[PDB]
Amino acid sequence: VSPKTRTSNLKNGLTIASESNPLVQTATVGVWIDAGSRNENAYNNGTAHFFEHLAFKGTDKRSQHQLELDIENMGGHLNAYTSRESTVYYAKSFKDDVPKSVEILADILQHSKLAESAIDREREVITRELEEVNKQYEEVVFDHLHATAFMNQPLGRTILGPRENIQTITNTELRKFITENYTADRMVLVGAGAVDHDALVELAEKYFSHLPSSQSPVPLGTPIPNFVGSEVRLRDDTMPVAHIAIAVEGVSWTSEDYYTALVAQAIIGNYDRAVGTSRHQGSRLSNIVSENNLANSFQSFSTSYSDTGLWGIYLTSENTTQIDDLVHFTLKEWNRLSTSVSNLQVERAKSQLKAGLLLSLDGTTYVAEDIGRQLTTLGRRVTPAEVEAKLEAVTEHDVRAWAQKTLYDKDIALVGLGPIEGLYDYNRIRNDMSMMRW
Amino acid sequence: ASITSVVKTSELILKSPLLSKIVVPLAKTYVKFSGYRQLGFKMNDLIIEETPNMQLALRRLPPTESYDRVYRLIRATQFSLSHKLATGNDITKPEEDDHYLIPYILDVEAEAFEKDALDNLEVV
Amino acid sequence: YMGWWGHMGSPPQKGIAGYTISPFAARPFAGVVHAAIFNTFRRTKNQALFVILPVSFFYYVWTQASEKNEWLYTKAGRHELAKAL
Amino acid sequence: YVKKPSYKIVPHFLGFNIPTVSKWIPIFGIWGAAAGIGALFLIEGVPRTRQDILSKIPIIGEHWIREIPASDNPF
Amino acid sequence: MALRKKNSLLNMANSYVLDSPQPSNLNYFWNFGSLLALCLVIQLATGITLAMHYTSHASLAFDSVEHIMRDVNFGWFIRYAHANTASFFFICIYAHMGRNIYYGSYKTPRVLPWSIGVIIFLLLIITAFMGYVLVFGQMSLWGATVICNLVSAIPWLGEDIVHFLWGGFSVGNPTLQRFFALHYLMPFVLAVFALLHLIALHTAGSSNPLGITSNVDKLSMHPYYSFKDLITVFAFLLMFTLFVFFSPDKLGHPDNYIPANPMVTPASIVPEWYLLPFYAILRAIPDKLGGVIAMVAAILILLILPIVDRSIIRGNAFKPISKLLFGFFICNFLLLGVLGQVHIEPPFIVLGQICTIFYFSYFLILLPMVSTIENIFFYIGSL
Amino acid sequence: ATTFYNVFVKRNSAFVATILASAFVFDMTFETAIDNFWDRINAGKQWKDIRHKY
Ligand code: HEM
Ligand code: HEM
Ligand SMILES: CCCCCCCCCCCCO[C@@H]1O[C@H](CO)[C@@H](O[C@H]2O[C@H](CO)[C@@H](O)[C@H](O)[C@H]2O)[C@H](O)[C@H]1O
Repeated sequence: VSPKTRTSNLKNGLTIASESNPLVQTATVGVWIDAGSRNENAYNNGTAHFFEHLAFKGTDKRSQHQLELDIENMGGHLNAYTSRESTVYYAKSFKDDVPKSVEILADILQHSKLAESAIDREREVITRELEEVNKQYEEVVFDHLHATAFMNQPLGRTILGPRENIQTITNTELRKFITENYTADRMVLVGAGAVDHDALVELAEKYFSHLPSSQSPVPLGTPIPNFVGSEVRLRDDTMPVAHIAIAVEGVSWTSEDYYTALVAQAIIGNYDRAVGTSRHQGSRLSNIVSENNLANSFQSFSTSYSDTGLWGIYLTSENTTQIDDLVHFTLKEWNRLSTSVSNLQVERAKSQLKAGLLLSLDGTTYVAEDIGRQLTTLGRRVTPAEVEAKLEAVTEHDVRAWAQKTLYDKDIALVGLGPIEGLYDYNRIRNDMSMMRW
Repeated sequence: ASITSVVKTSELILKSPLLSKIVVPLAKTYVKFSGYRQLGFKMNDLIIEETPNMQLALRRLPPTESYDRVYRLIRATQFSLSHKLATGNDITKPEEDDHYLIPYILDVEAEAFEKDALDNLEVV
Repeated sequence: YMGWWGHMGSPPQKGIAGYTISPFAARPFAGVVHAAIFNTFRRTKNQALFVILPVSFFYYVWTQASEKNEWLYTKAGRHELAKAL
Repeated sequence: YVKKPSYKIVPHFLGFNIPTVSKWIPIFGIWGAAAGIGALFLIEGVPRTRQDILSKIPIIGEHWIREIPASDNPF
Repeated sequence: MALRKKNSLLNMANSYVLDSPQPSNLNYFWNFGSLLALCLVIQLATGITLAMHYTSHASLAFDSVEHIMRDVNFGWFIRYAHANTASFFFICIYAHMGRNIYYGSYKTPRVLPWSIGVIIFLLLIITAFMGYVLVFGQMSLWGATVICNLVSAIPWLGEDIVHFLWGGFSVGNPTLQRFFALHYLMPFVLAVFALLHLIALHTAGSSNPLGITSNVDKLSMHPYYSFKDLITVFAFLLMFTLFVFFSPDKLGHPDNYIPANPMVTPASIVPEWYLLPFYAILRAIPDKLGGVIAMVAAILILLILPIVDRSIIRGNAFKPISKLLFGFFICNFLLLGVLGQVHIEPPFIVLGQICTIFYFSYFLILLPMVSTIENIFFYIGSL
Repeated sequence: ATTFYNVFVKRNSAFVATILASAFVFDMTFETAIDNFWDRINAGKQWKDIRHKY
């Protein structure tokens, strides 16, 4: 039984949420913000990611160099990431170095210099990042997958933004973004590990009390996405491994089908030829793929956003002549979520998930990420008891019903990268989304 | 039928004293009249191998056993086309008729049958 | 299950040396007399029971059936025929 | 504390089990209807089909009760 | 690369008749395949020639066959060749199926060529039955009558279907003309299936009499089996010659030299000799519909050999008990043939039923039992 | 309209059943409708129109 997640508010509306673990000696405090790339328009797309690079380039008090030294002297580190709907800034430290870290975080968020000289310096750093993500194939595939699934919509935009915006982002636009978006009612100060809740609330009253509140305070995790069945092929015959993602419109965080979608995802599961145990996994697709060497790996995913999601699978394969088989068999396994799944598969996947949702939470950073994510998407931390009850409520009938409404005969977004000559055209892929025998 | 089935049934017979007393002598004469030994085959050389399970078992044979099996098949094929029988050292003596393959196929099948069972398990 | 020349799907072979001679170097009918007599006798002797048993049984059955049938349609077989119908 | 995972093996044959097959029972039903409708449709022209099946259907059945007037039938 | 391998069309020929890798120990029973191809070619050549002289109209059919016999140059030979080769076709097809049953050619991985083969066998029967009707002698007509009336057994629609086959109320001109057209066509359908079962076989390659793999020791189809096939071709042609030239009517029924007469029913209506075992199976069942189902089942039951043979060993060369059972099965099949042509009289009535029971019990009881037992005897026997 | 899709289109067994039943209905009604149309455009010309005299 995990210790209770304590939650308090400030006057401005900043949420403070903490989960203490007196077994560890390190703590992760940070700020989860319900804001990300999605909050930009097309002209300032890239701002959020730009800011993340400039948050560390010095404040009104500490210069870039002083900042470096201050964190080095703490002992731990700081880390940040911006996604489409969420921005996170956290600091991992020692138990008694938490007051220093909260102070540094408060400083870099509220009182950042954003000096023209530093904007101009980062403008090249970020321009060079455009030509080096090119190597991270998984991210290339998923960025194109969002681009196509949510064609010309806010979720479809990249995080880095187009080259053109990087050259034209001013300190004015940066200032305006963090003034409009980084408001107290959209932020959660999270602490996990060796933190006292009451100590953390005091530190929040000391550092984050003069945060702006938004004009119209909506609750945390408040949102129109119109998925486009589509494909991007980025054929590259010189690449040895093909990477393919296939996705349908998935479920939002607050969907009633959120757990049903997770169970369905677990029925297909993951596979990796590099892991020893994978050849023995229960998943039907895992068996087909391992016996036939159709793939190096596959990873089912169910990504959620505030108002939509993608649910699908990401496949990697060197077997370039049998990609057709790999995709064929994959989509026919999805068909079986609609036609065939029984309590056997559903109960197996529920068992796997009942543990899986808890096993992910290892160290303090994972716990902090869990508290932060849940608070900024649902407005509360869901207790393991509630999670266990919601999973238990998923029946075979629910999985079939969900698949028949979500997957069966539905448009897909499909991205192929690499030697994908063998991947058939959109129609033949989409034709595998139903079974004529059923 | 599966080698597993054949082996299990045979073990049921060899257990029962009565059954073995009447079956063992019959089976020995059967094998003598079968006459595969007259072409220099071992019993296991005759087992149908065009199944995925048996292909796997054959791949698992130690190199030496494998090379000798190939020789016995080639030699037997040559006796067959010549309409001759083995003579002398080419005839399989009863002591040389070892079940070299049975352990490998039993292991292959054991895993394939476990796989079938486990594909049908129901969380209680 | 079968490949083609060069990848036929044999398990690896090693250690067998095969020898043969030209068809022009060999007498095609060498030892034909011995084979035609001794080899054919051997092969025939070893298979004779599997042919004799079923042939003899079914010929006996047919012989009994045909003889009874013939006899039933004589004068002598009038009564037995009347009962059989 | 749990010592052993708790499961049984359901009876199966050629990789089919009763939970799976029972999900497909309705589908065989519909395909059987499709085959029935299709078969009957193909032999709707057969005079026996009209006489014995189609003319007995209520309301609709009069569609298949058609007589050639005796004056216009050479045979 | 050599032309025969480079060029797509030549390479298909090459793959089947020249470089095709064969087991090096095929015995003479592997020669029936090619003899059946030779029969098929002779039937096509003679049949197409007969078609140039035959008239399908019932008022002229029988006479057109007499015209072929008497007036057309070598007509006698072409007609007798066609009629006798029909018999040889069945001898070779039974031999070929016999080879396949004895040597377990129906087992995995050759279930598909076996199963297509069972269809070829049905098509051969239909082809040969229709061809027989085309003479329009007494046996032609009465055979057609009896055999087409079996369809009357189909419940509810049977009668209607028979009149549809006949194109009328009895076997007559419409039937004869449609049988001509179909008899011409069916051999082409048969050739397609023959080719399909070969293509299906080519994945596994031929079985061999030991029932072990031949992957270890292959021989090119040519020249070795080319020249071996010539021996049986000349043996076949010698047997062909003795029938066609010296006893052309030995295998025929005299009643077929009397013109069809729908009034007079011939003394005994028997089918051609090669259909006689199925005819005996039909007579064994007293029920009309039962008899038809049994007759059809006697052919379609071949399709279950892959299932009911439980042996871990392919074929009978090494299985003494299976060999004895096979011997009895074959002799029973010949007894059925003989009972097909006797009169329906005691004691052949009861005998026919017992032979029919033995025929089916081979597939359903004995082969499954015997094959299970021999599995055990090989294992215990070699411990 | 979801409901219509779900019932008659989603399962192919159902969709093929629906297509064949519709083909049956079409076949019967089209036959009757053409019969009537053909009789109207060829009025007083056909045997059925003059038969009554005899
Ligand atoms: C027109 C009739 C047919 C022709 C021309 C034909 C021809 C052939 C040929 C040329 C082969 C390869 C060589 C051989 O094994 O003899 C073959 C193999 C085979 N045929 Fe046929 N066939 C015919 C009918 C049938 C029938 C009726 C069956 C089965 C009921 C059958 C089953 C097979 C099988 C199973 C093989 C593989 C046997 C093996 O090589 O082990 N065929 N056929
Ligand atoms: C598998 C191939 C064939 C078989 C088994 C076969 C069998 C027969 C049989 C059994 C008859 C009765 C023969 C008689 O007693 O006179 C016959 C007659 C006939 N067949 Fe075929 N036939 C075959 C192919 C063909 C083909 C391809 C033609 C092309 C038209 C053809 C044309 C004829 C004709 C015209 C007759 C009637 C003349 C006659 O009886 O000789 N046949 N056939
Ligand atoms: C029997 C009469 C002669 C005509 C040939 C019979 C017609 C049927 C041929 C068409 C069927 C397809 O036949 C198929 O073709 C290809 C190439 O030709 C063969 O392919 C085989 O040979 C070629 C080279 O010889 C290789 O590239 C290949 O690895 C091997 O599998 C198949 O094993 C055969 O199944």
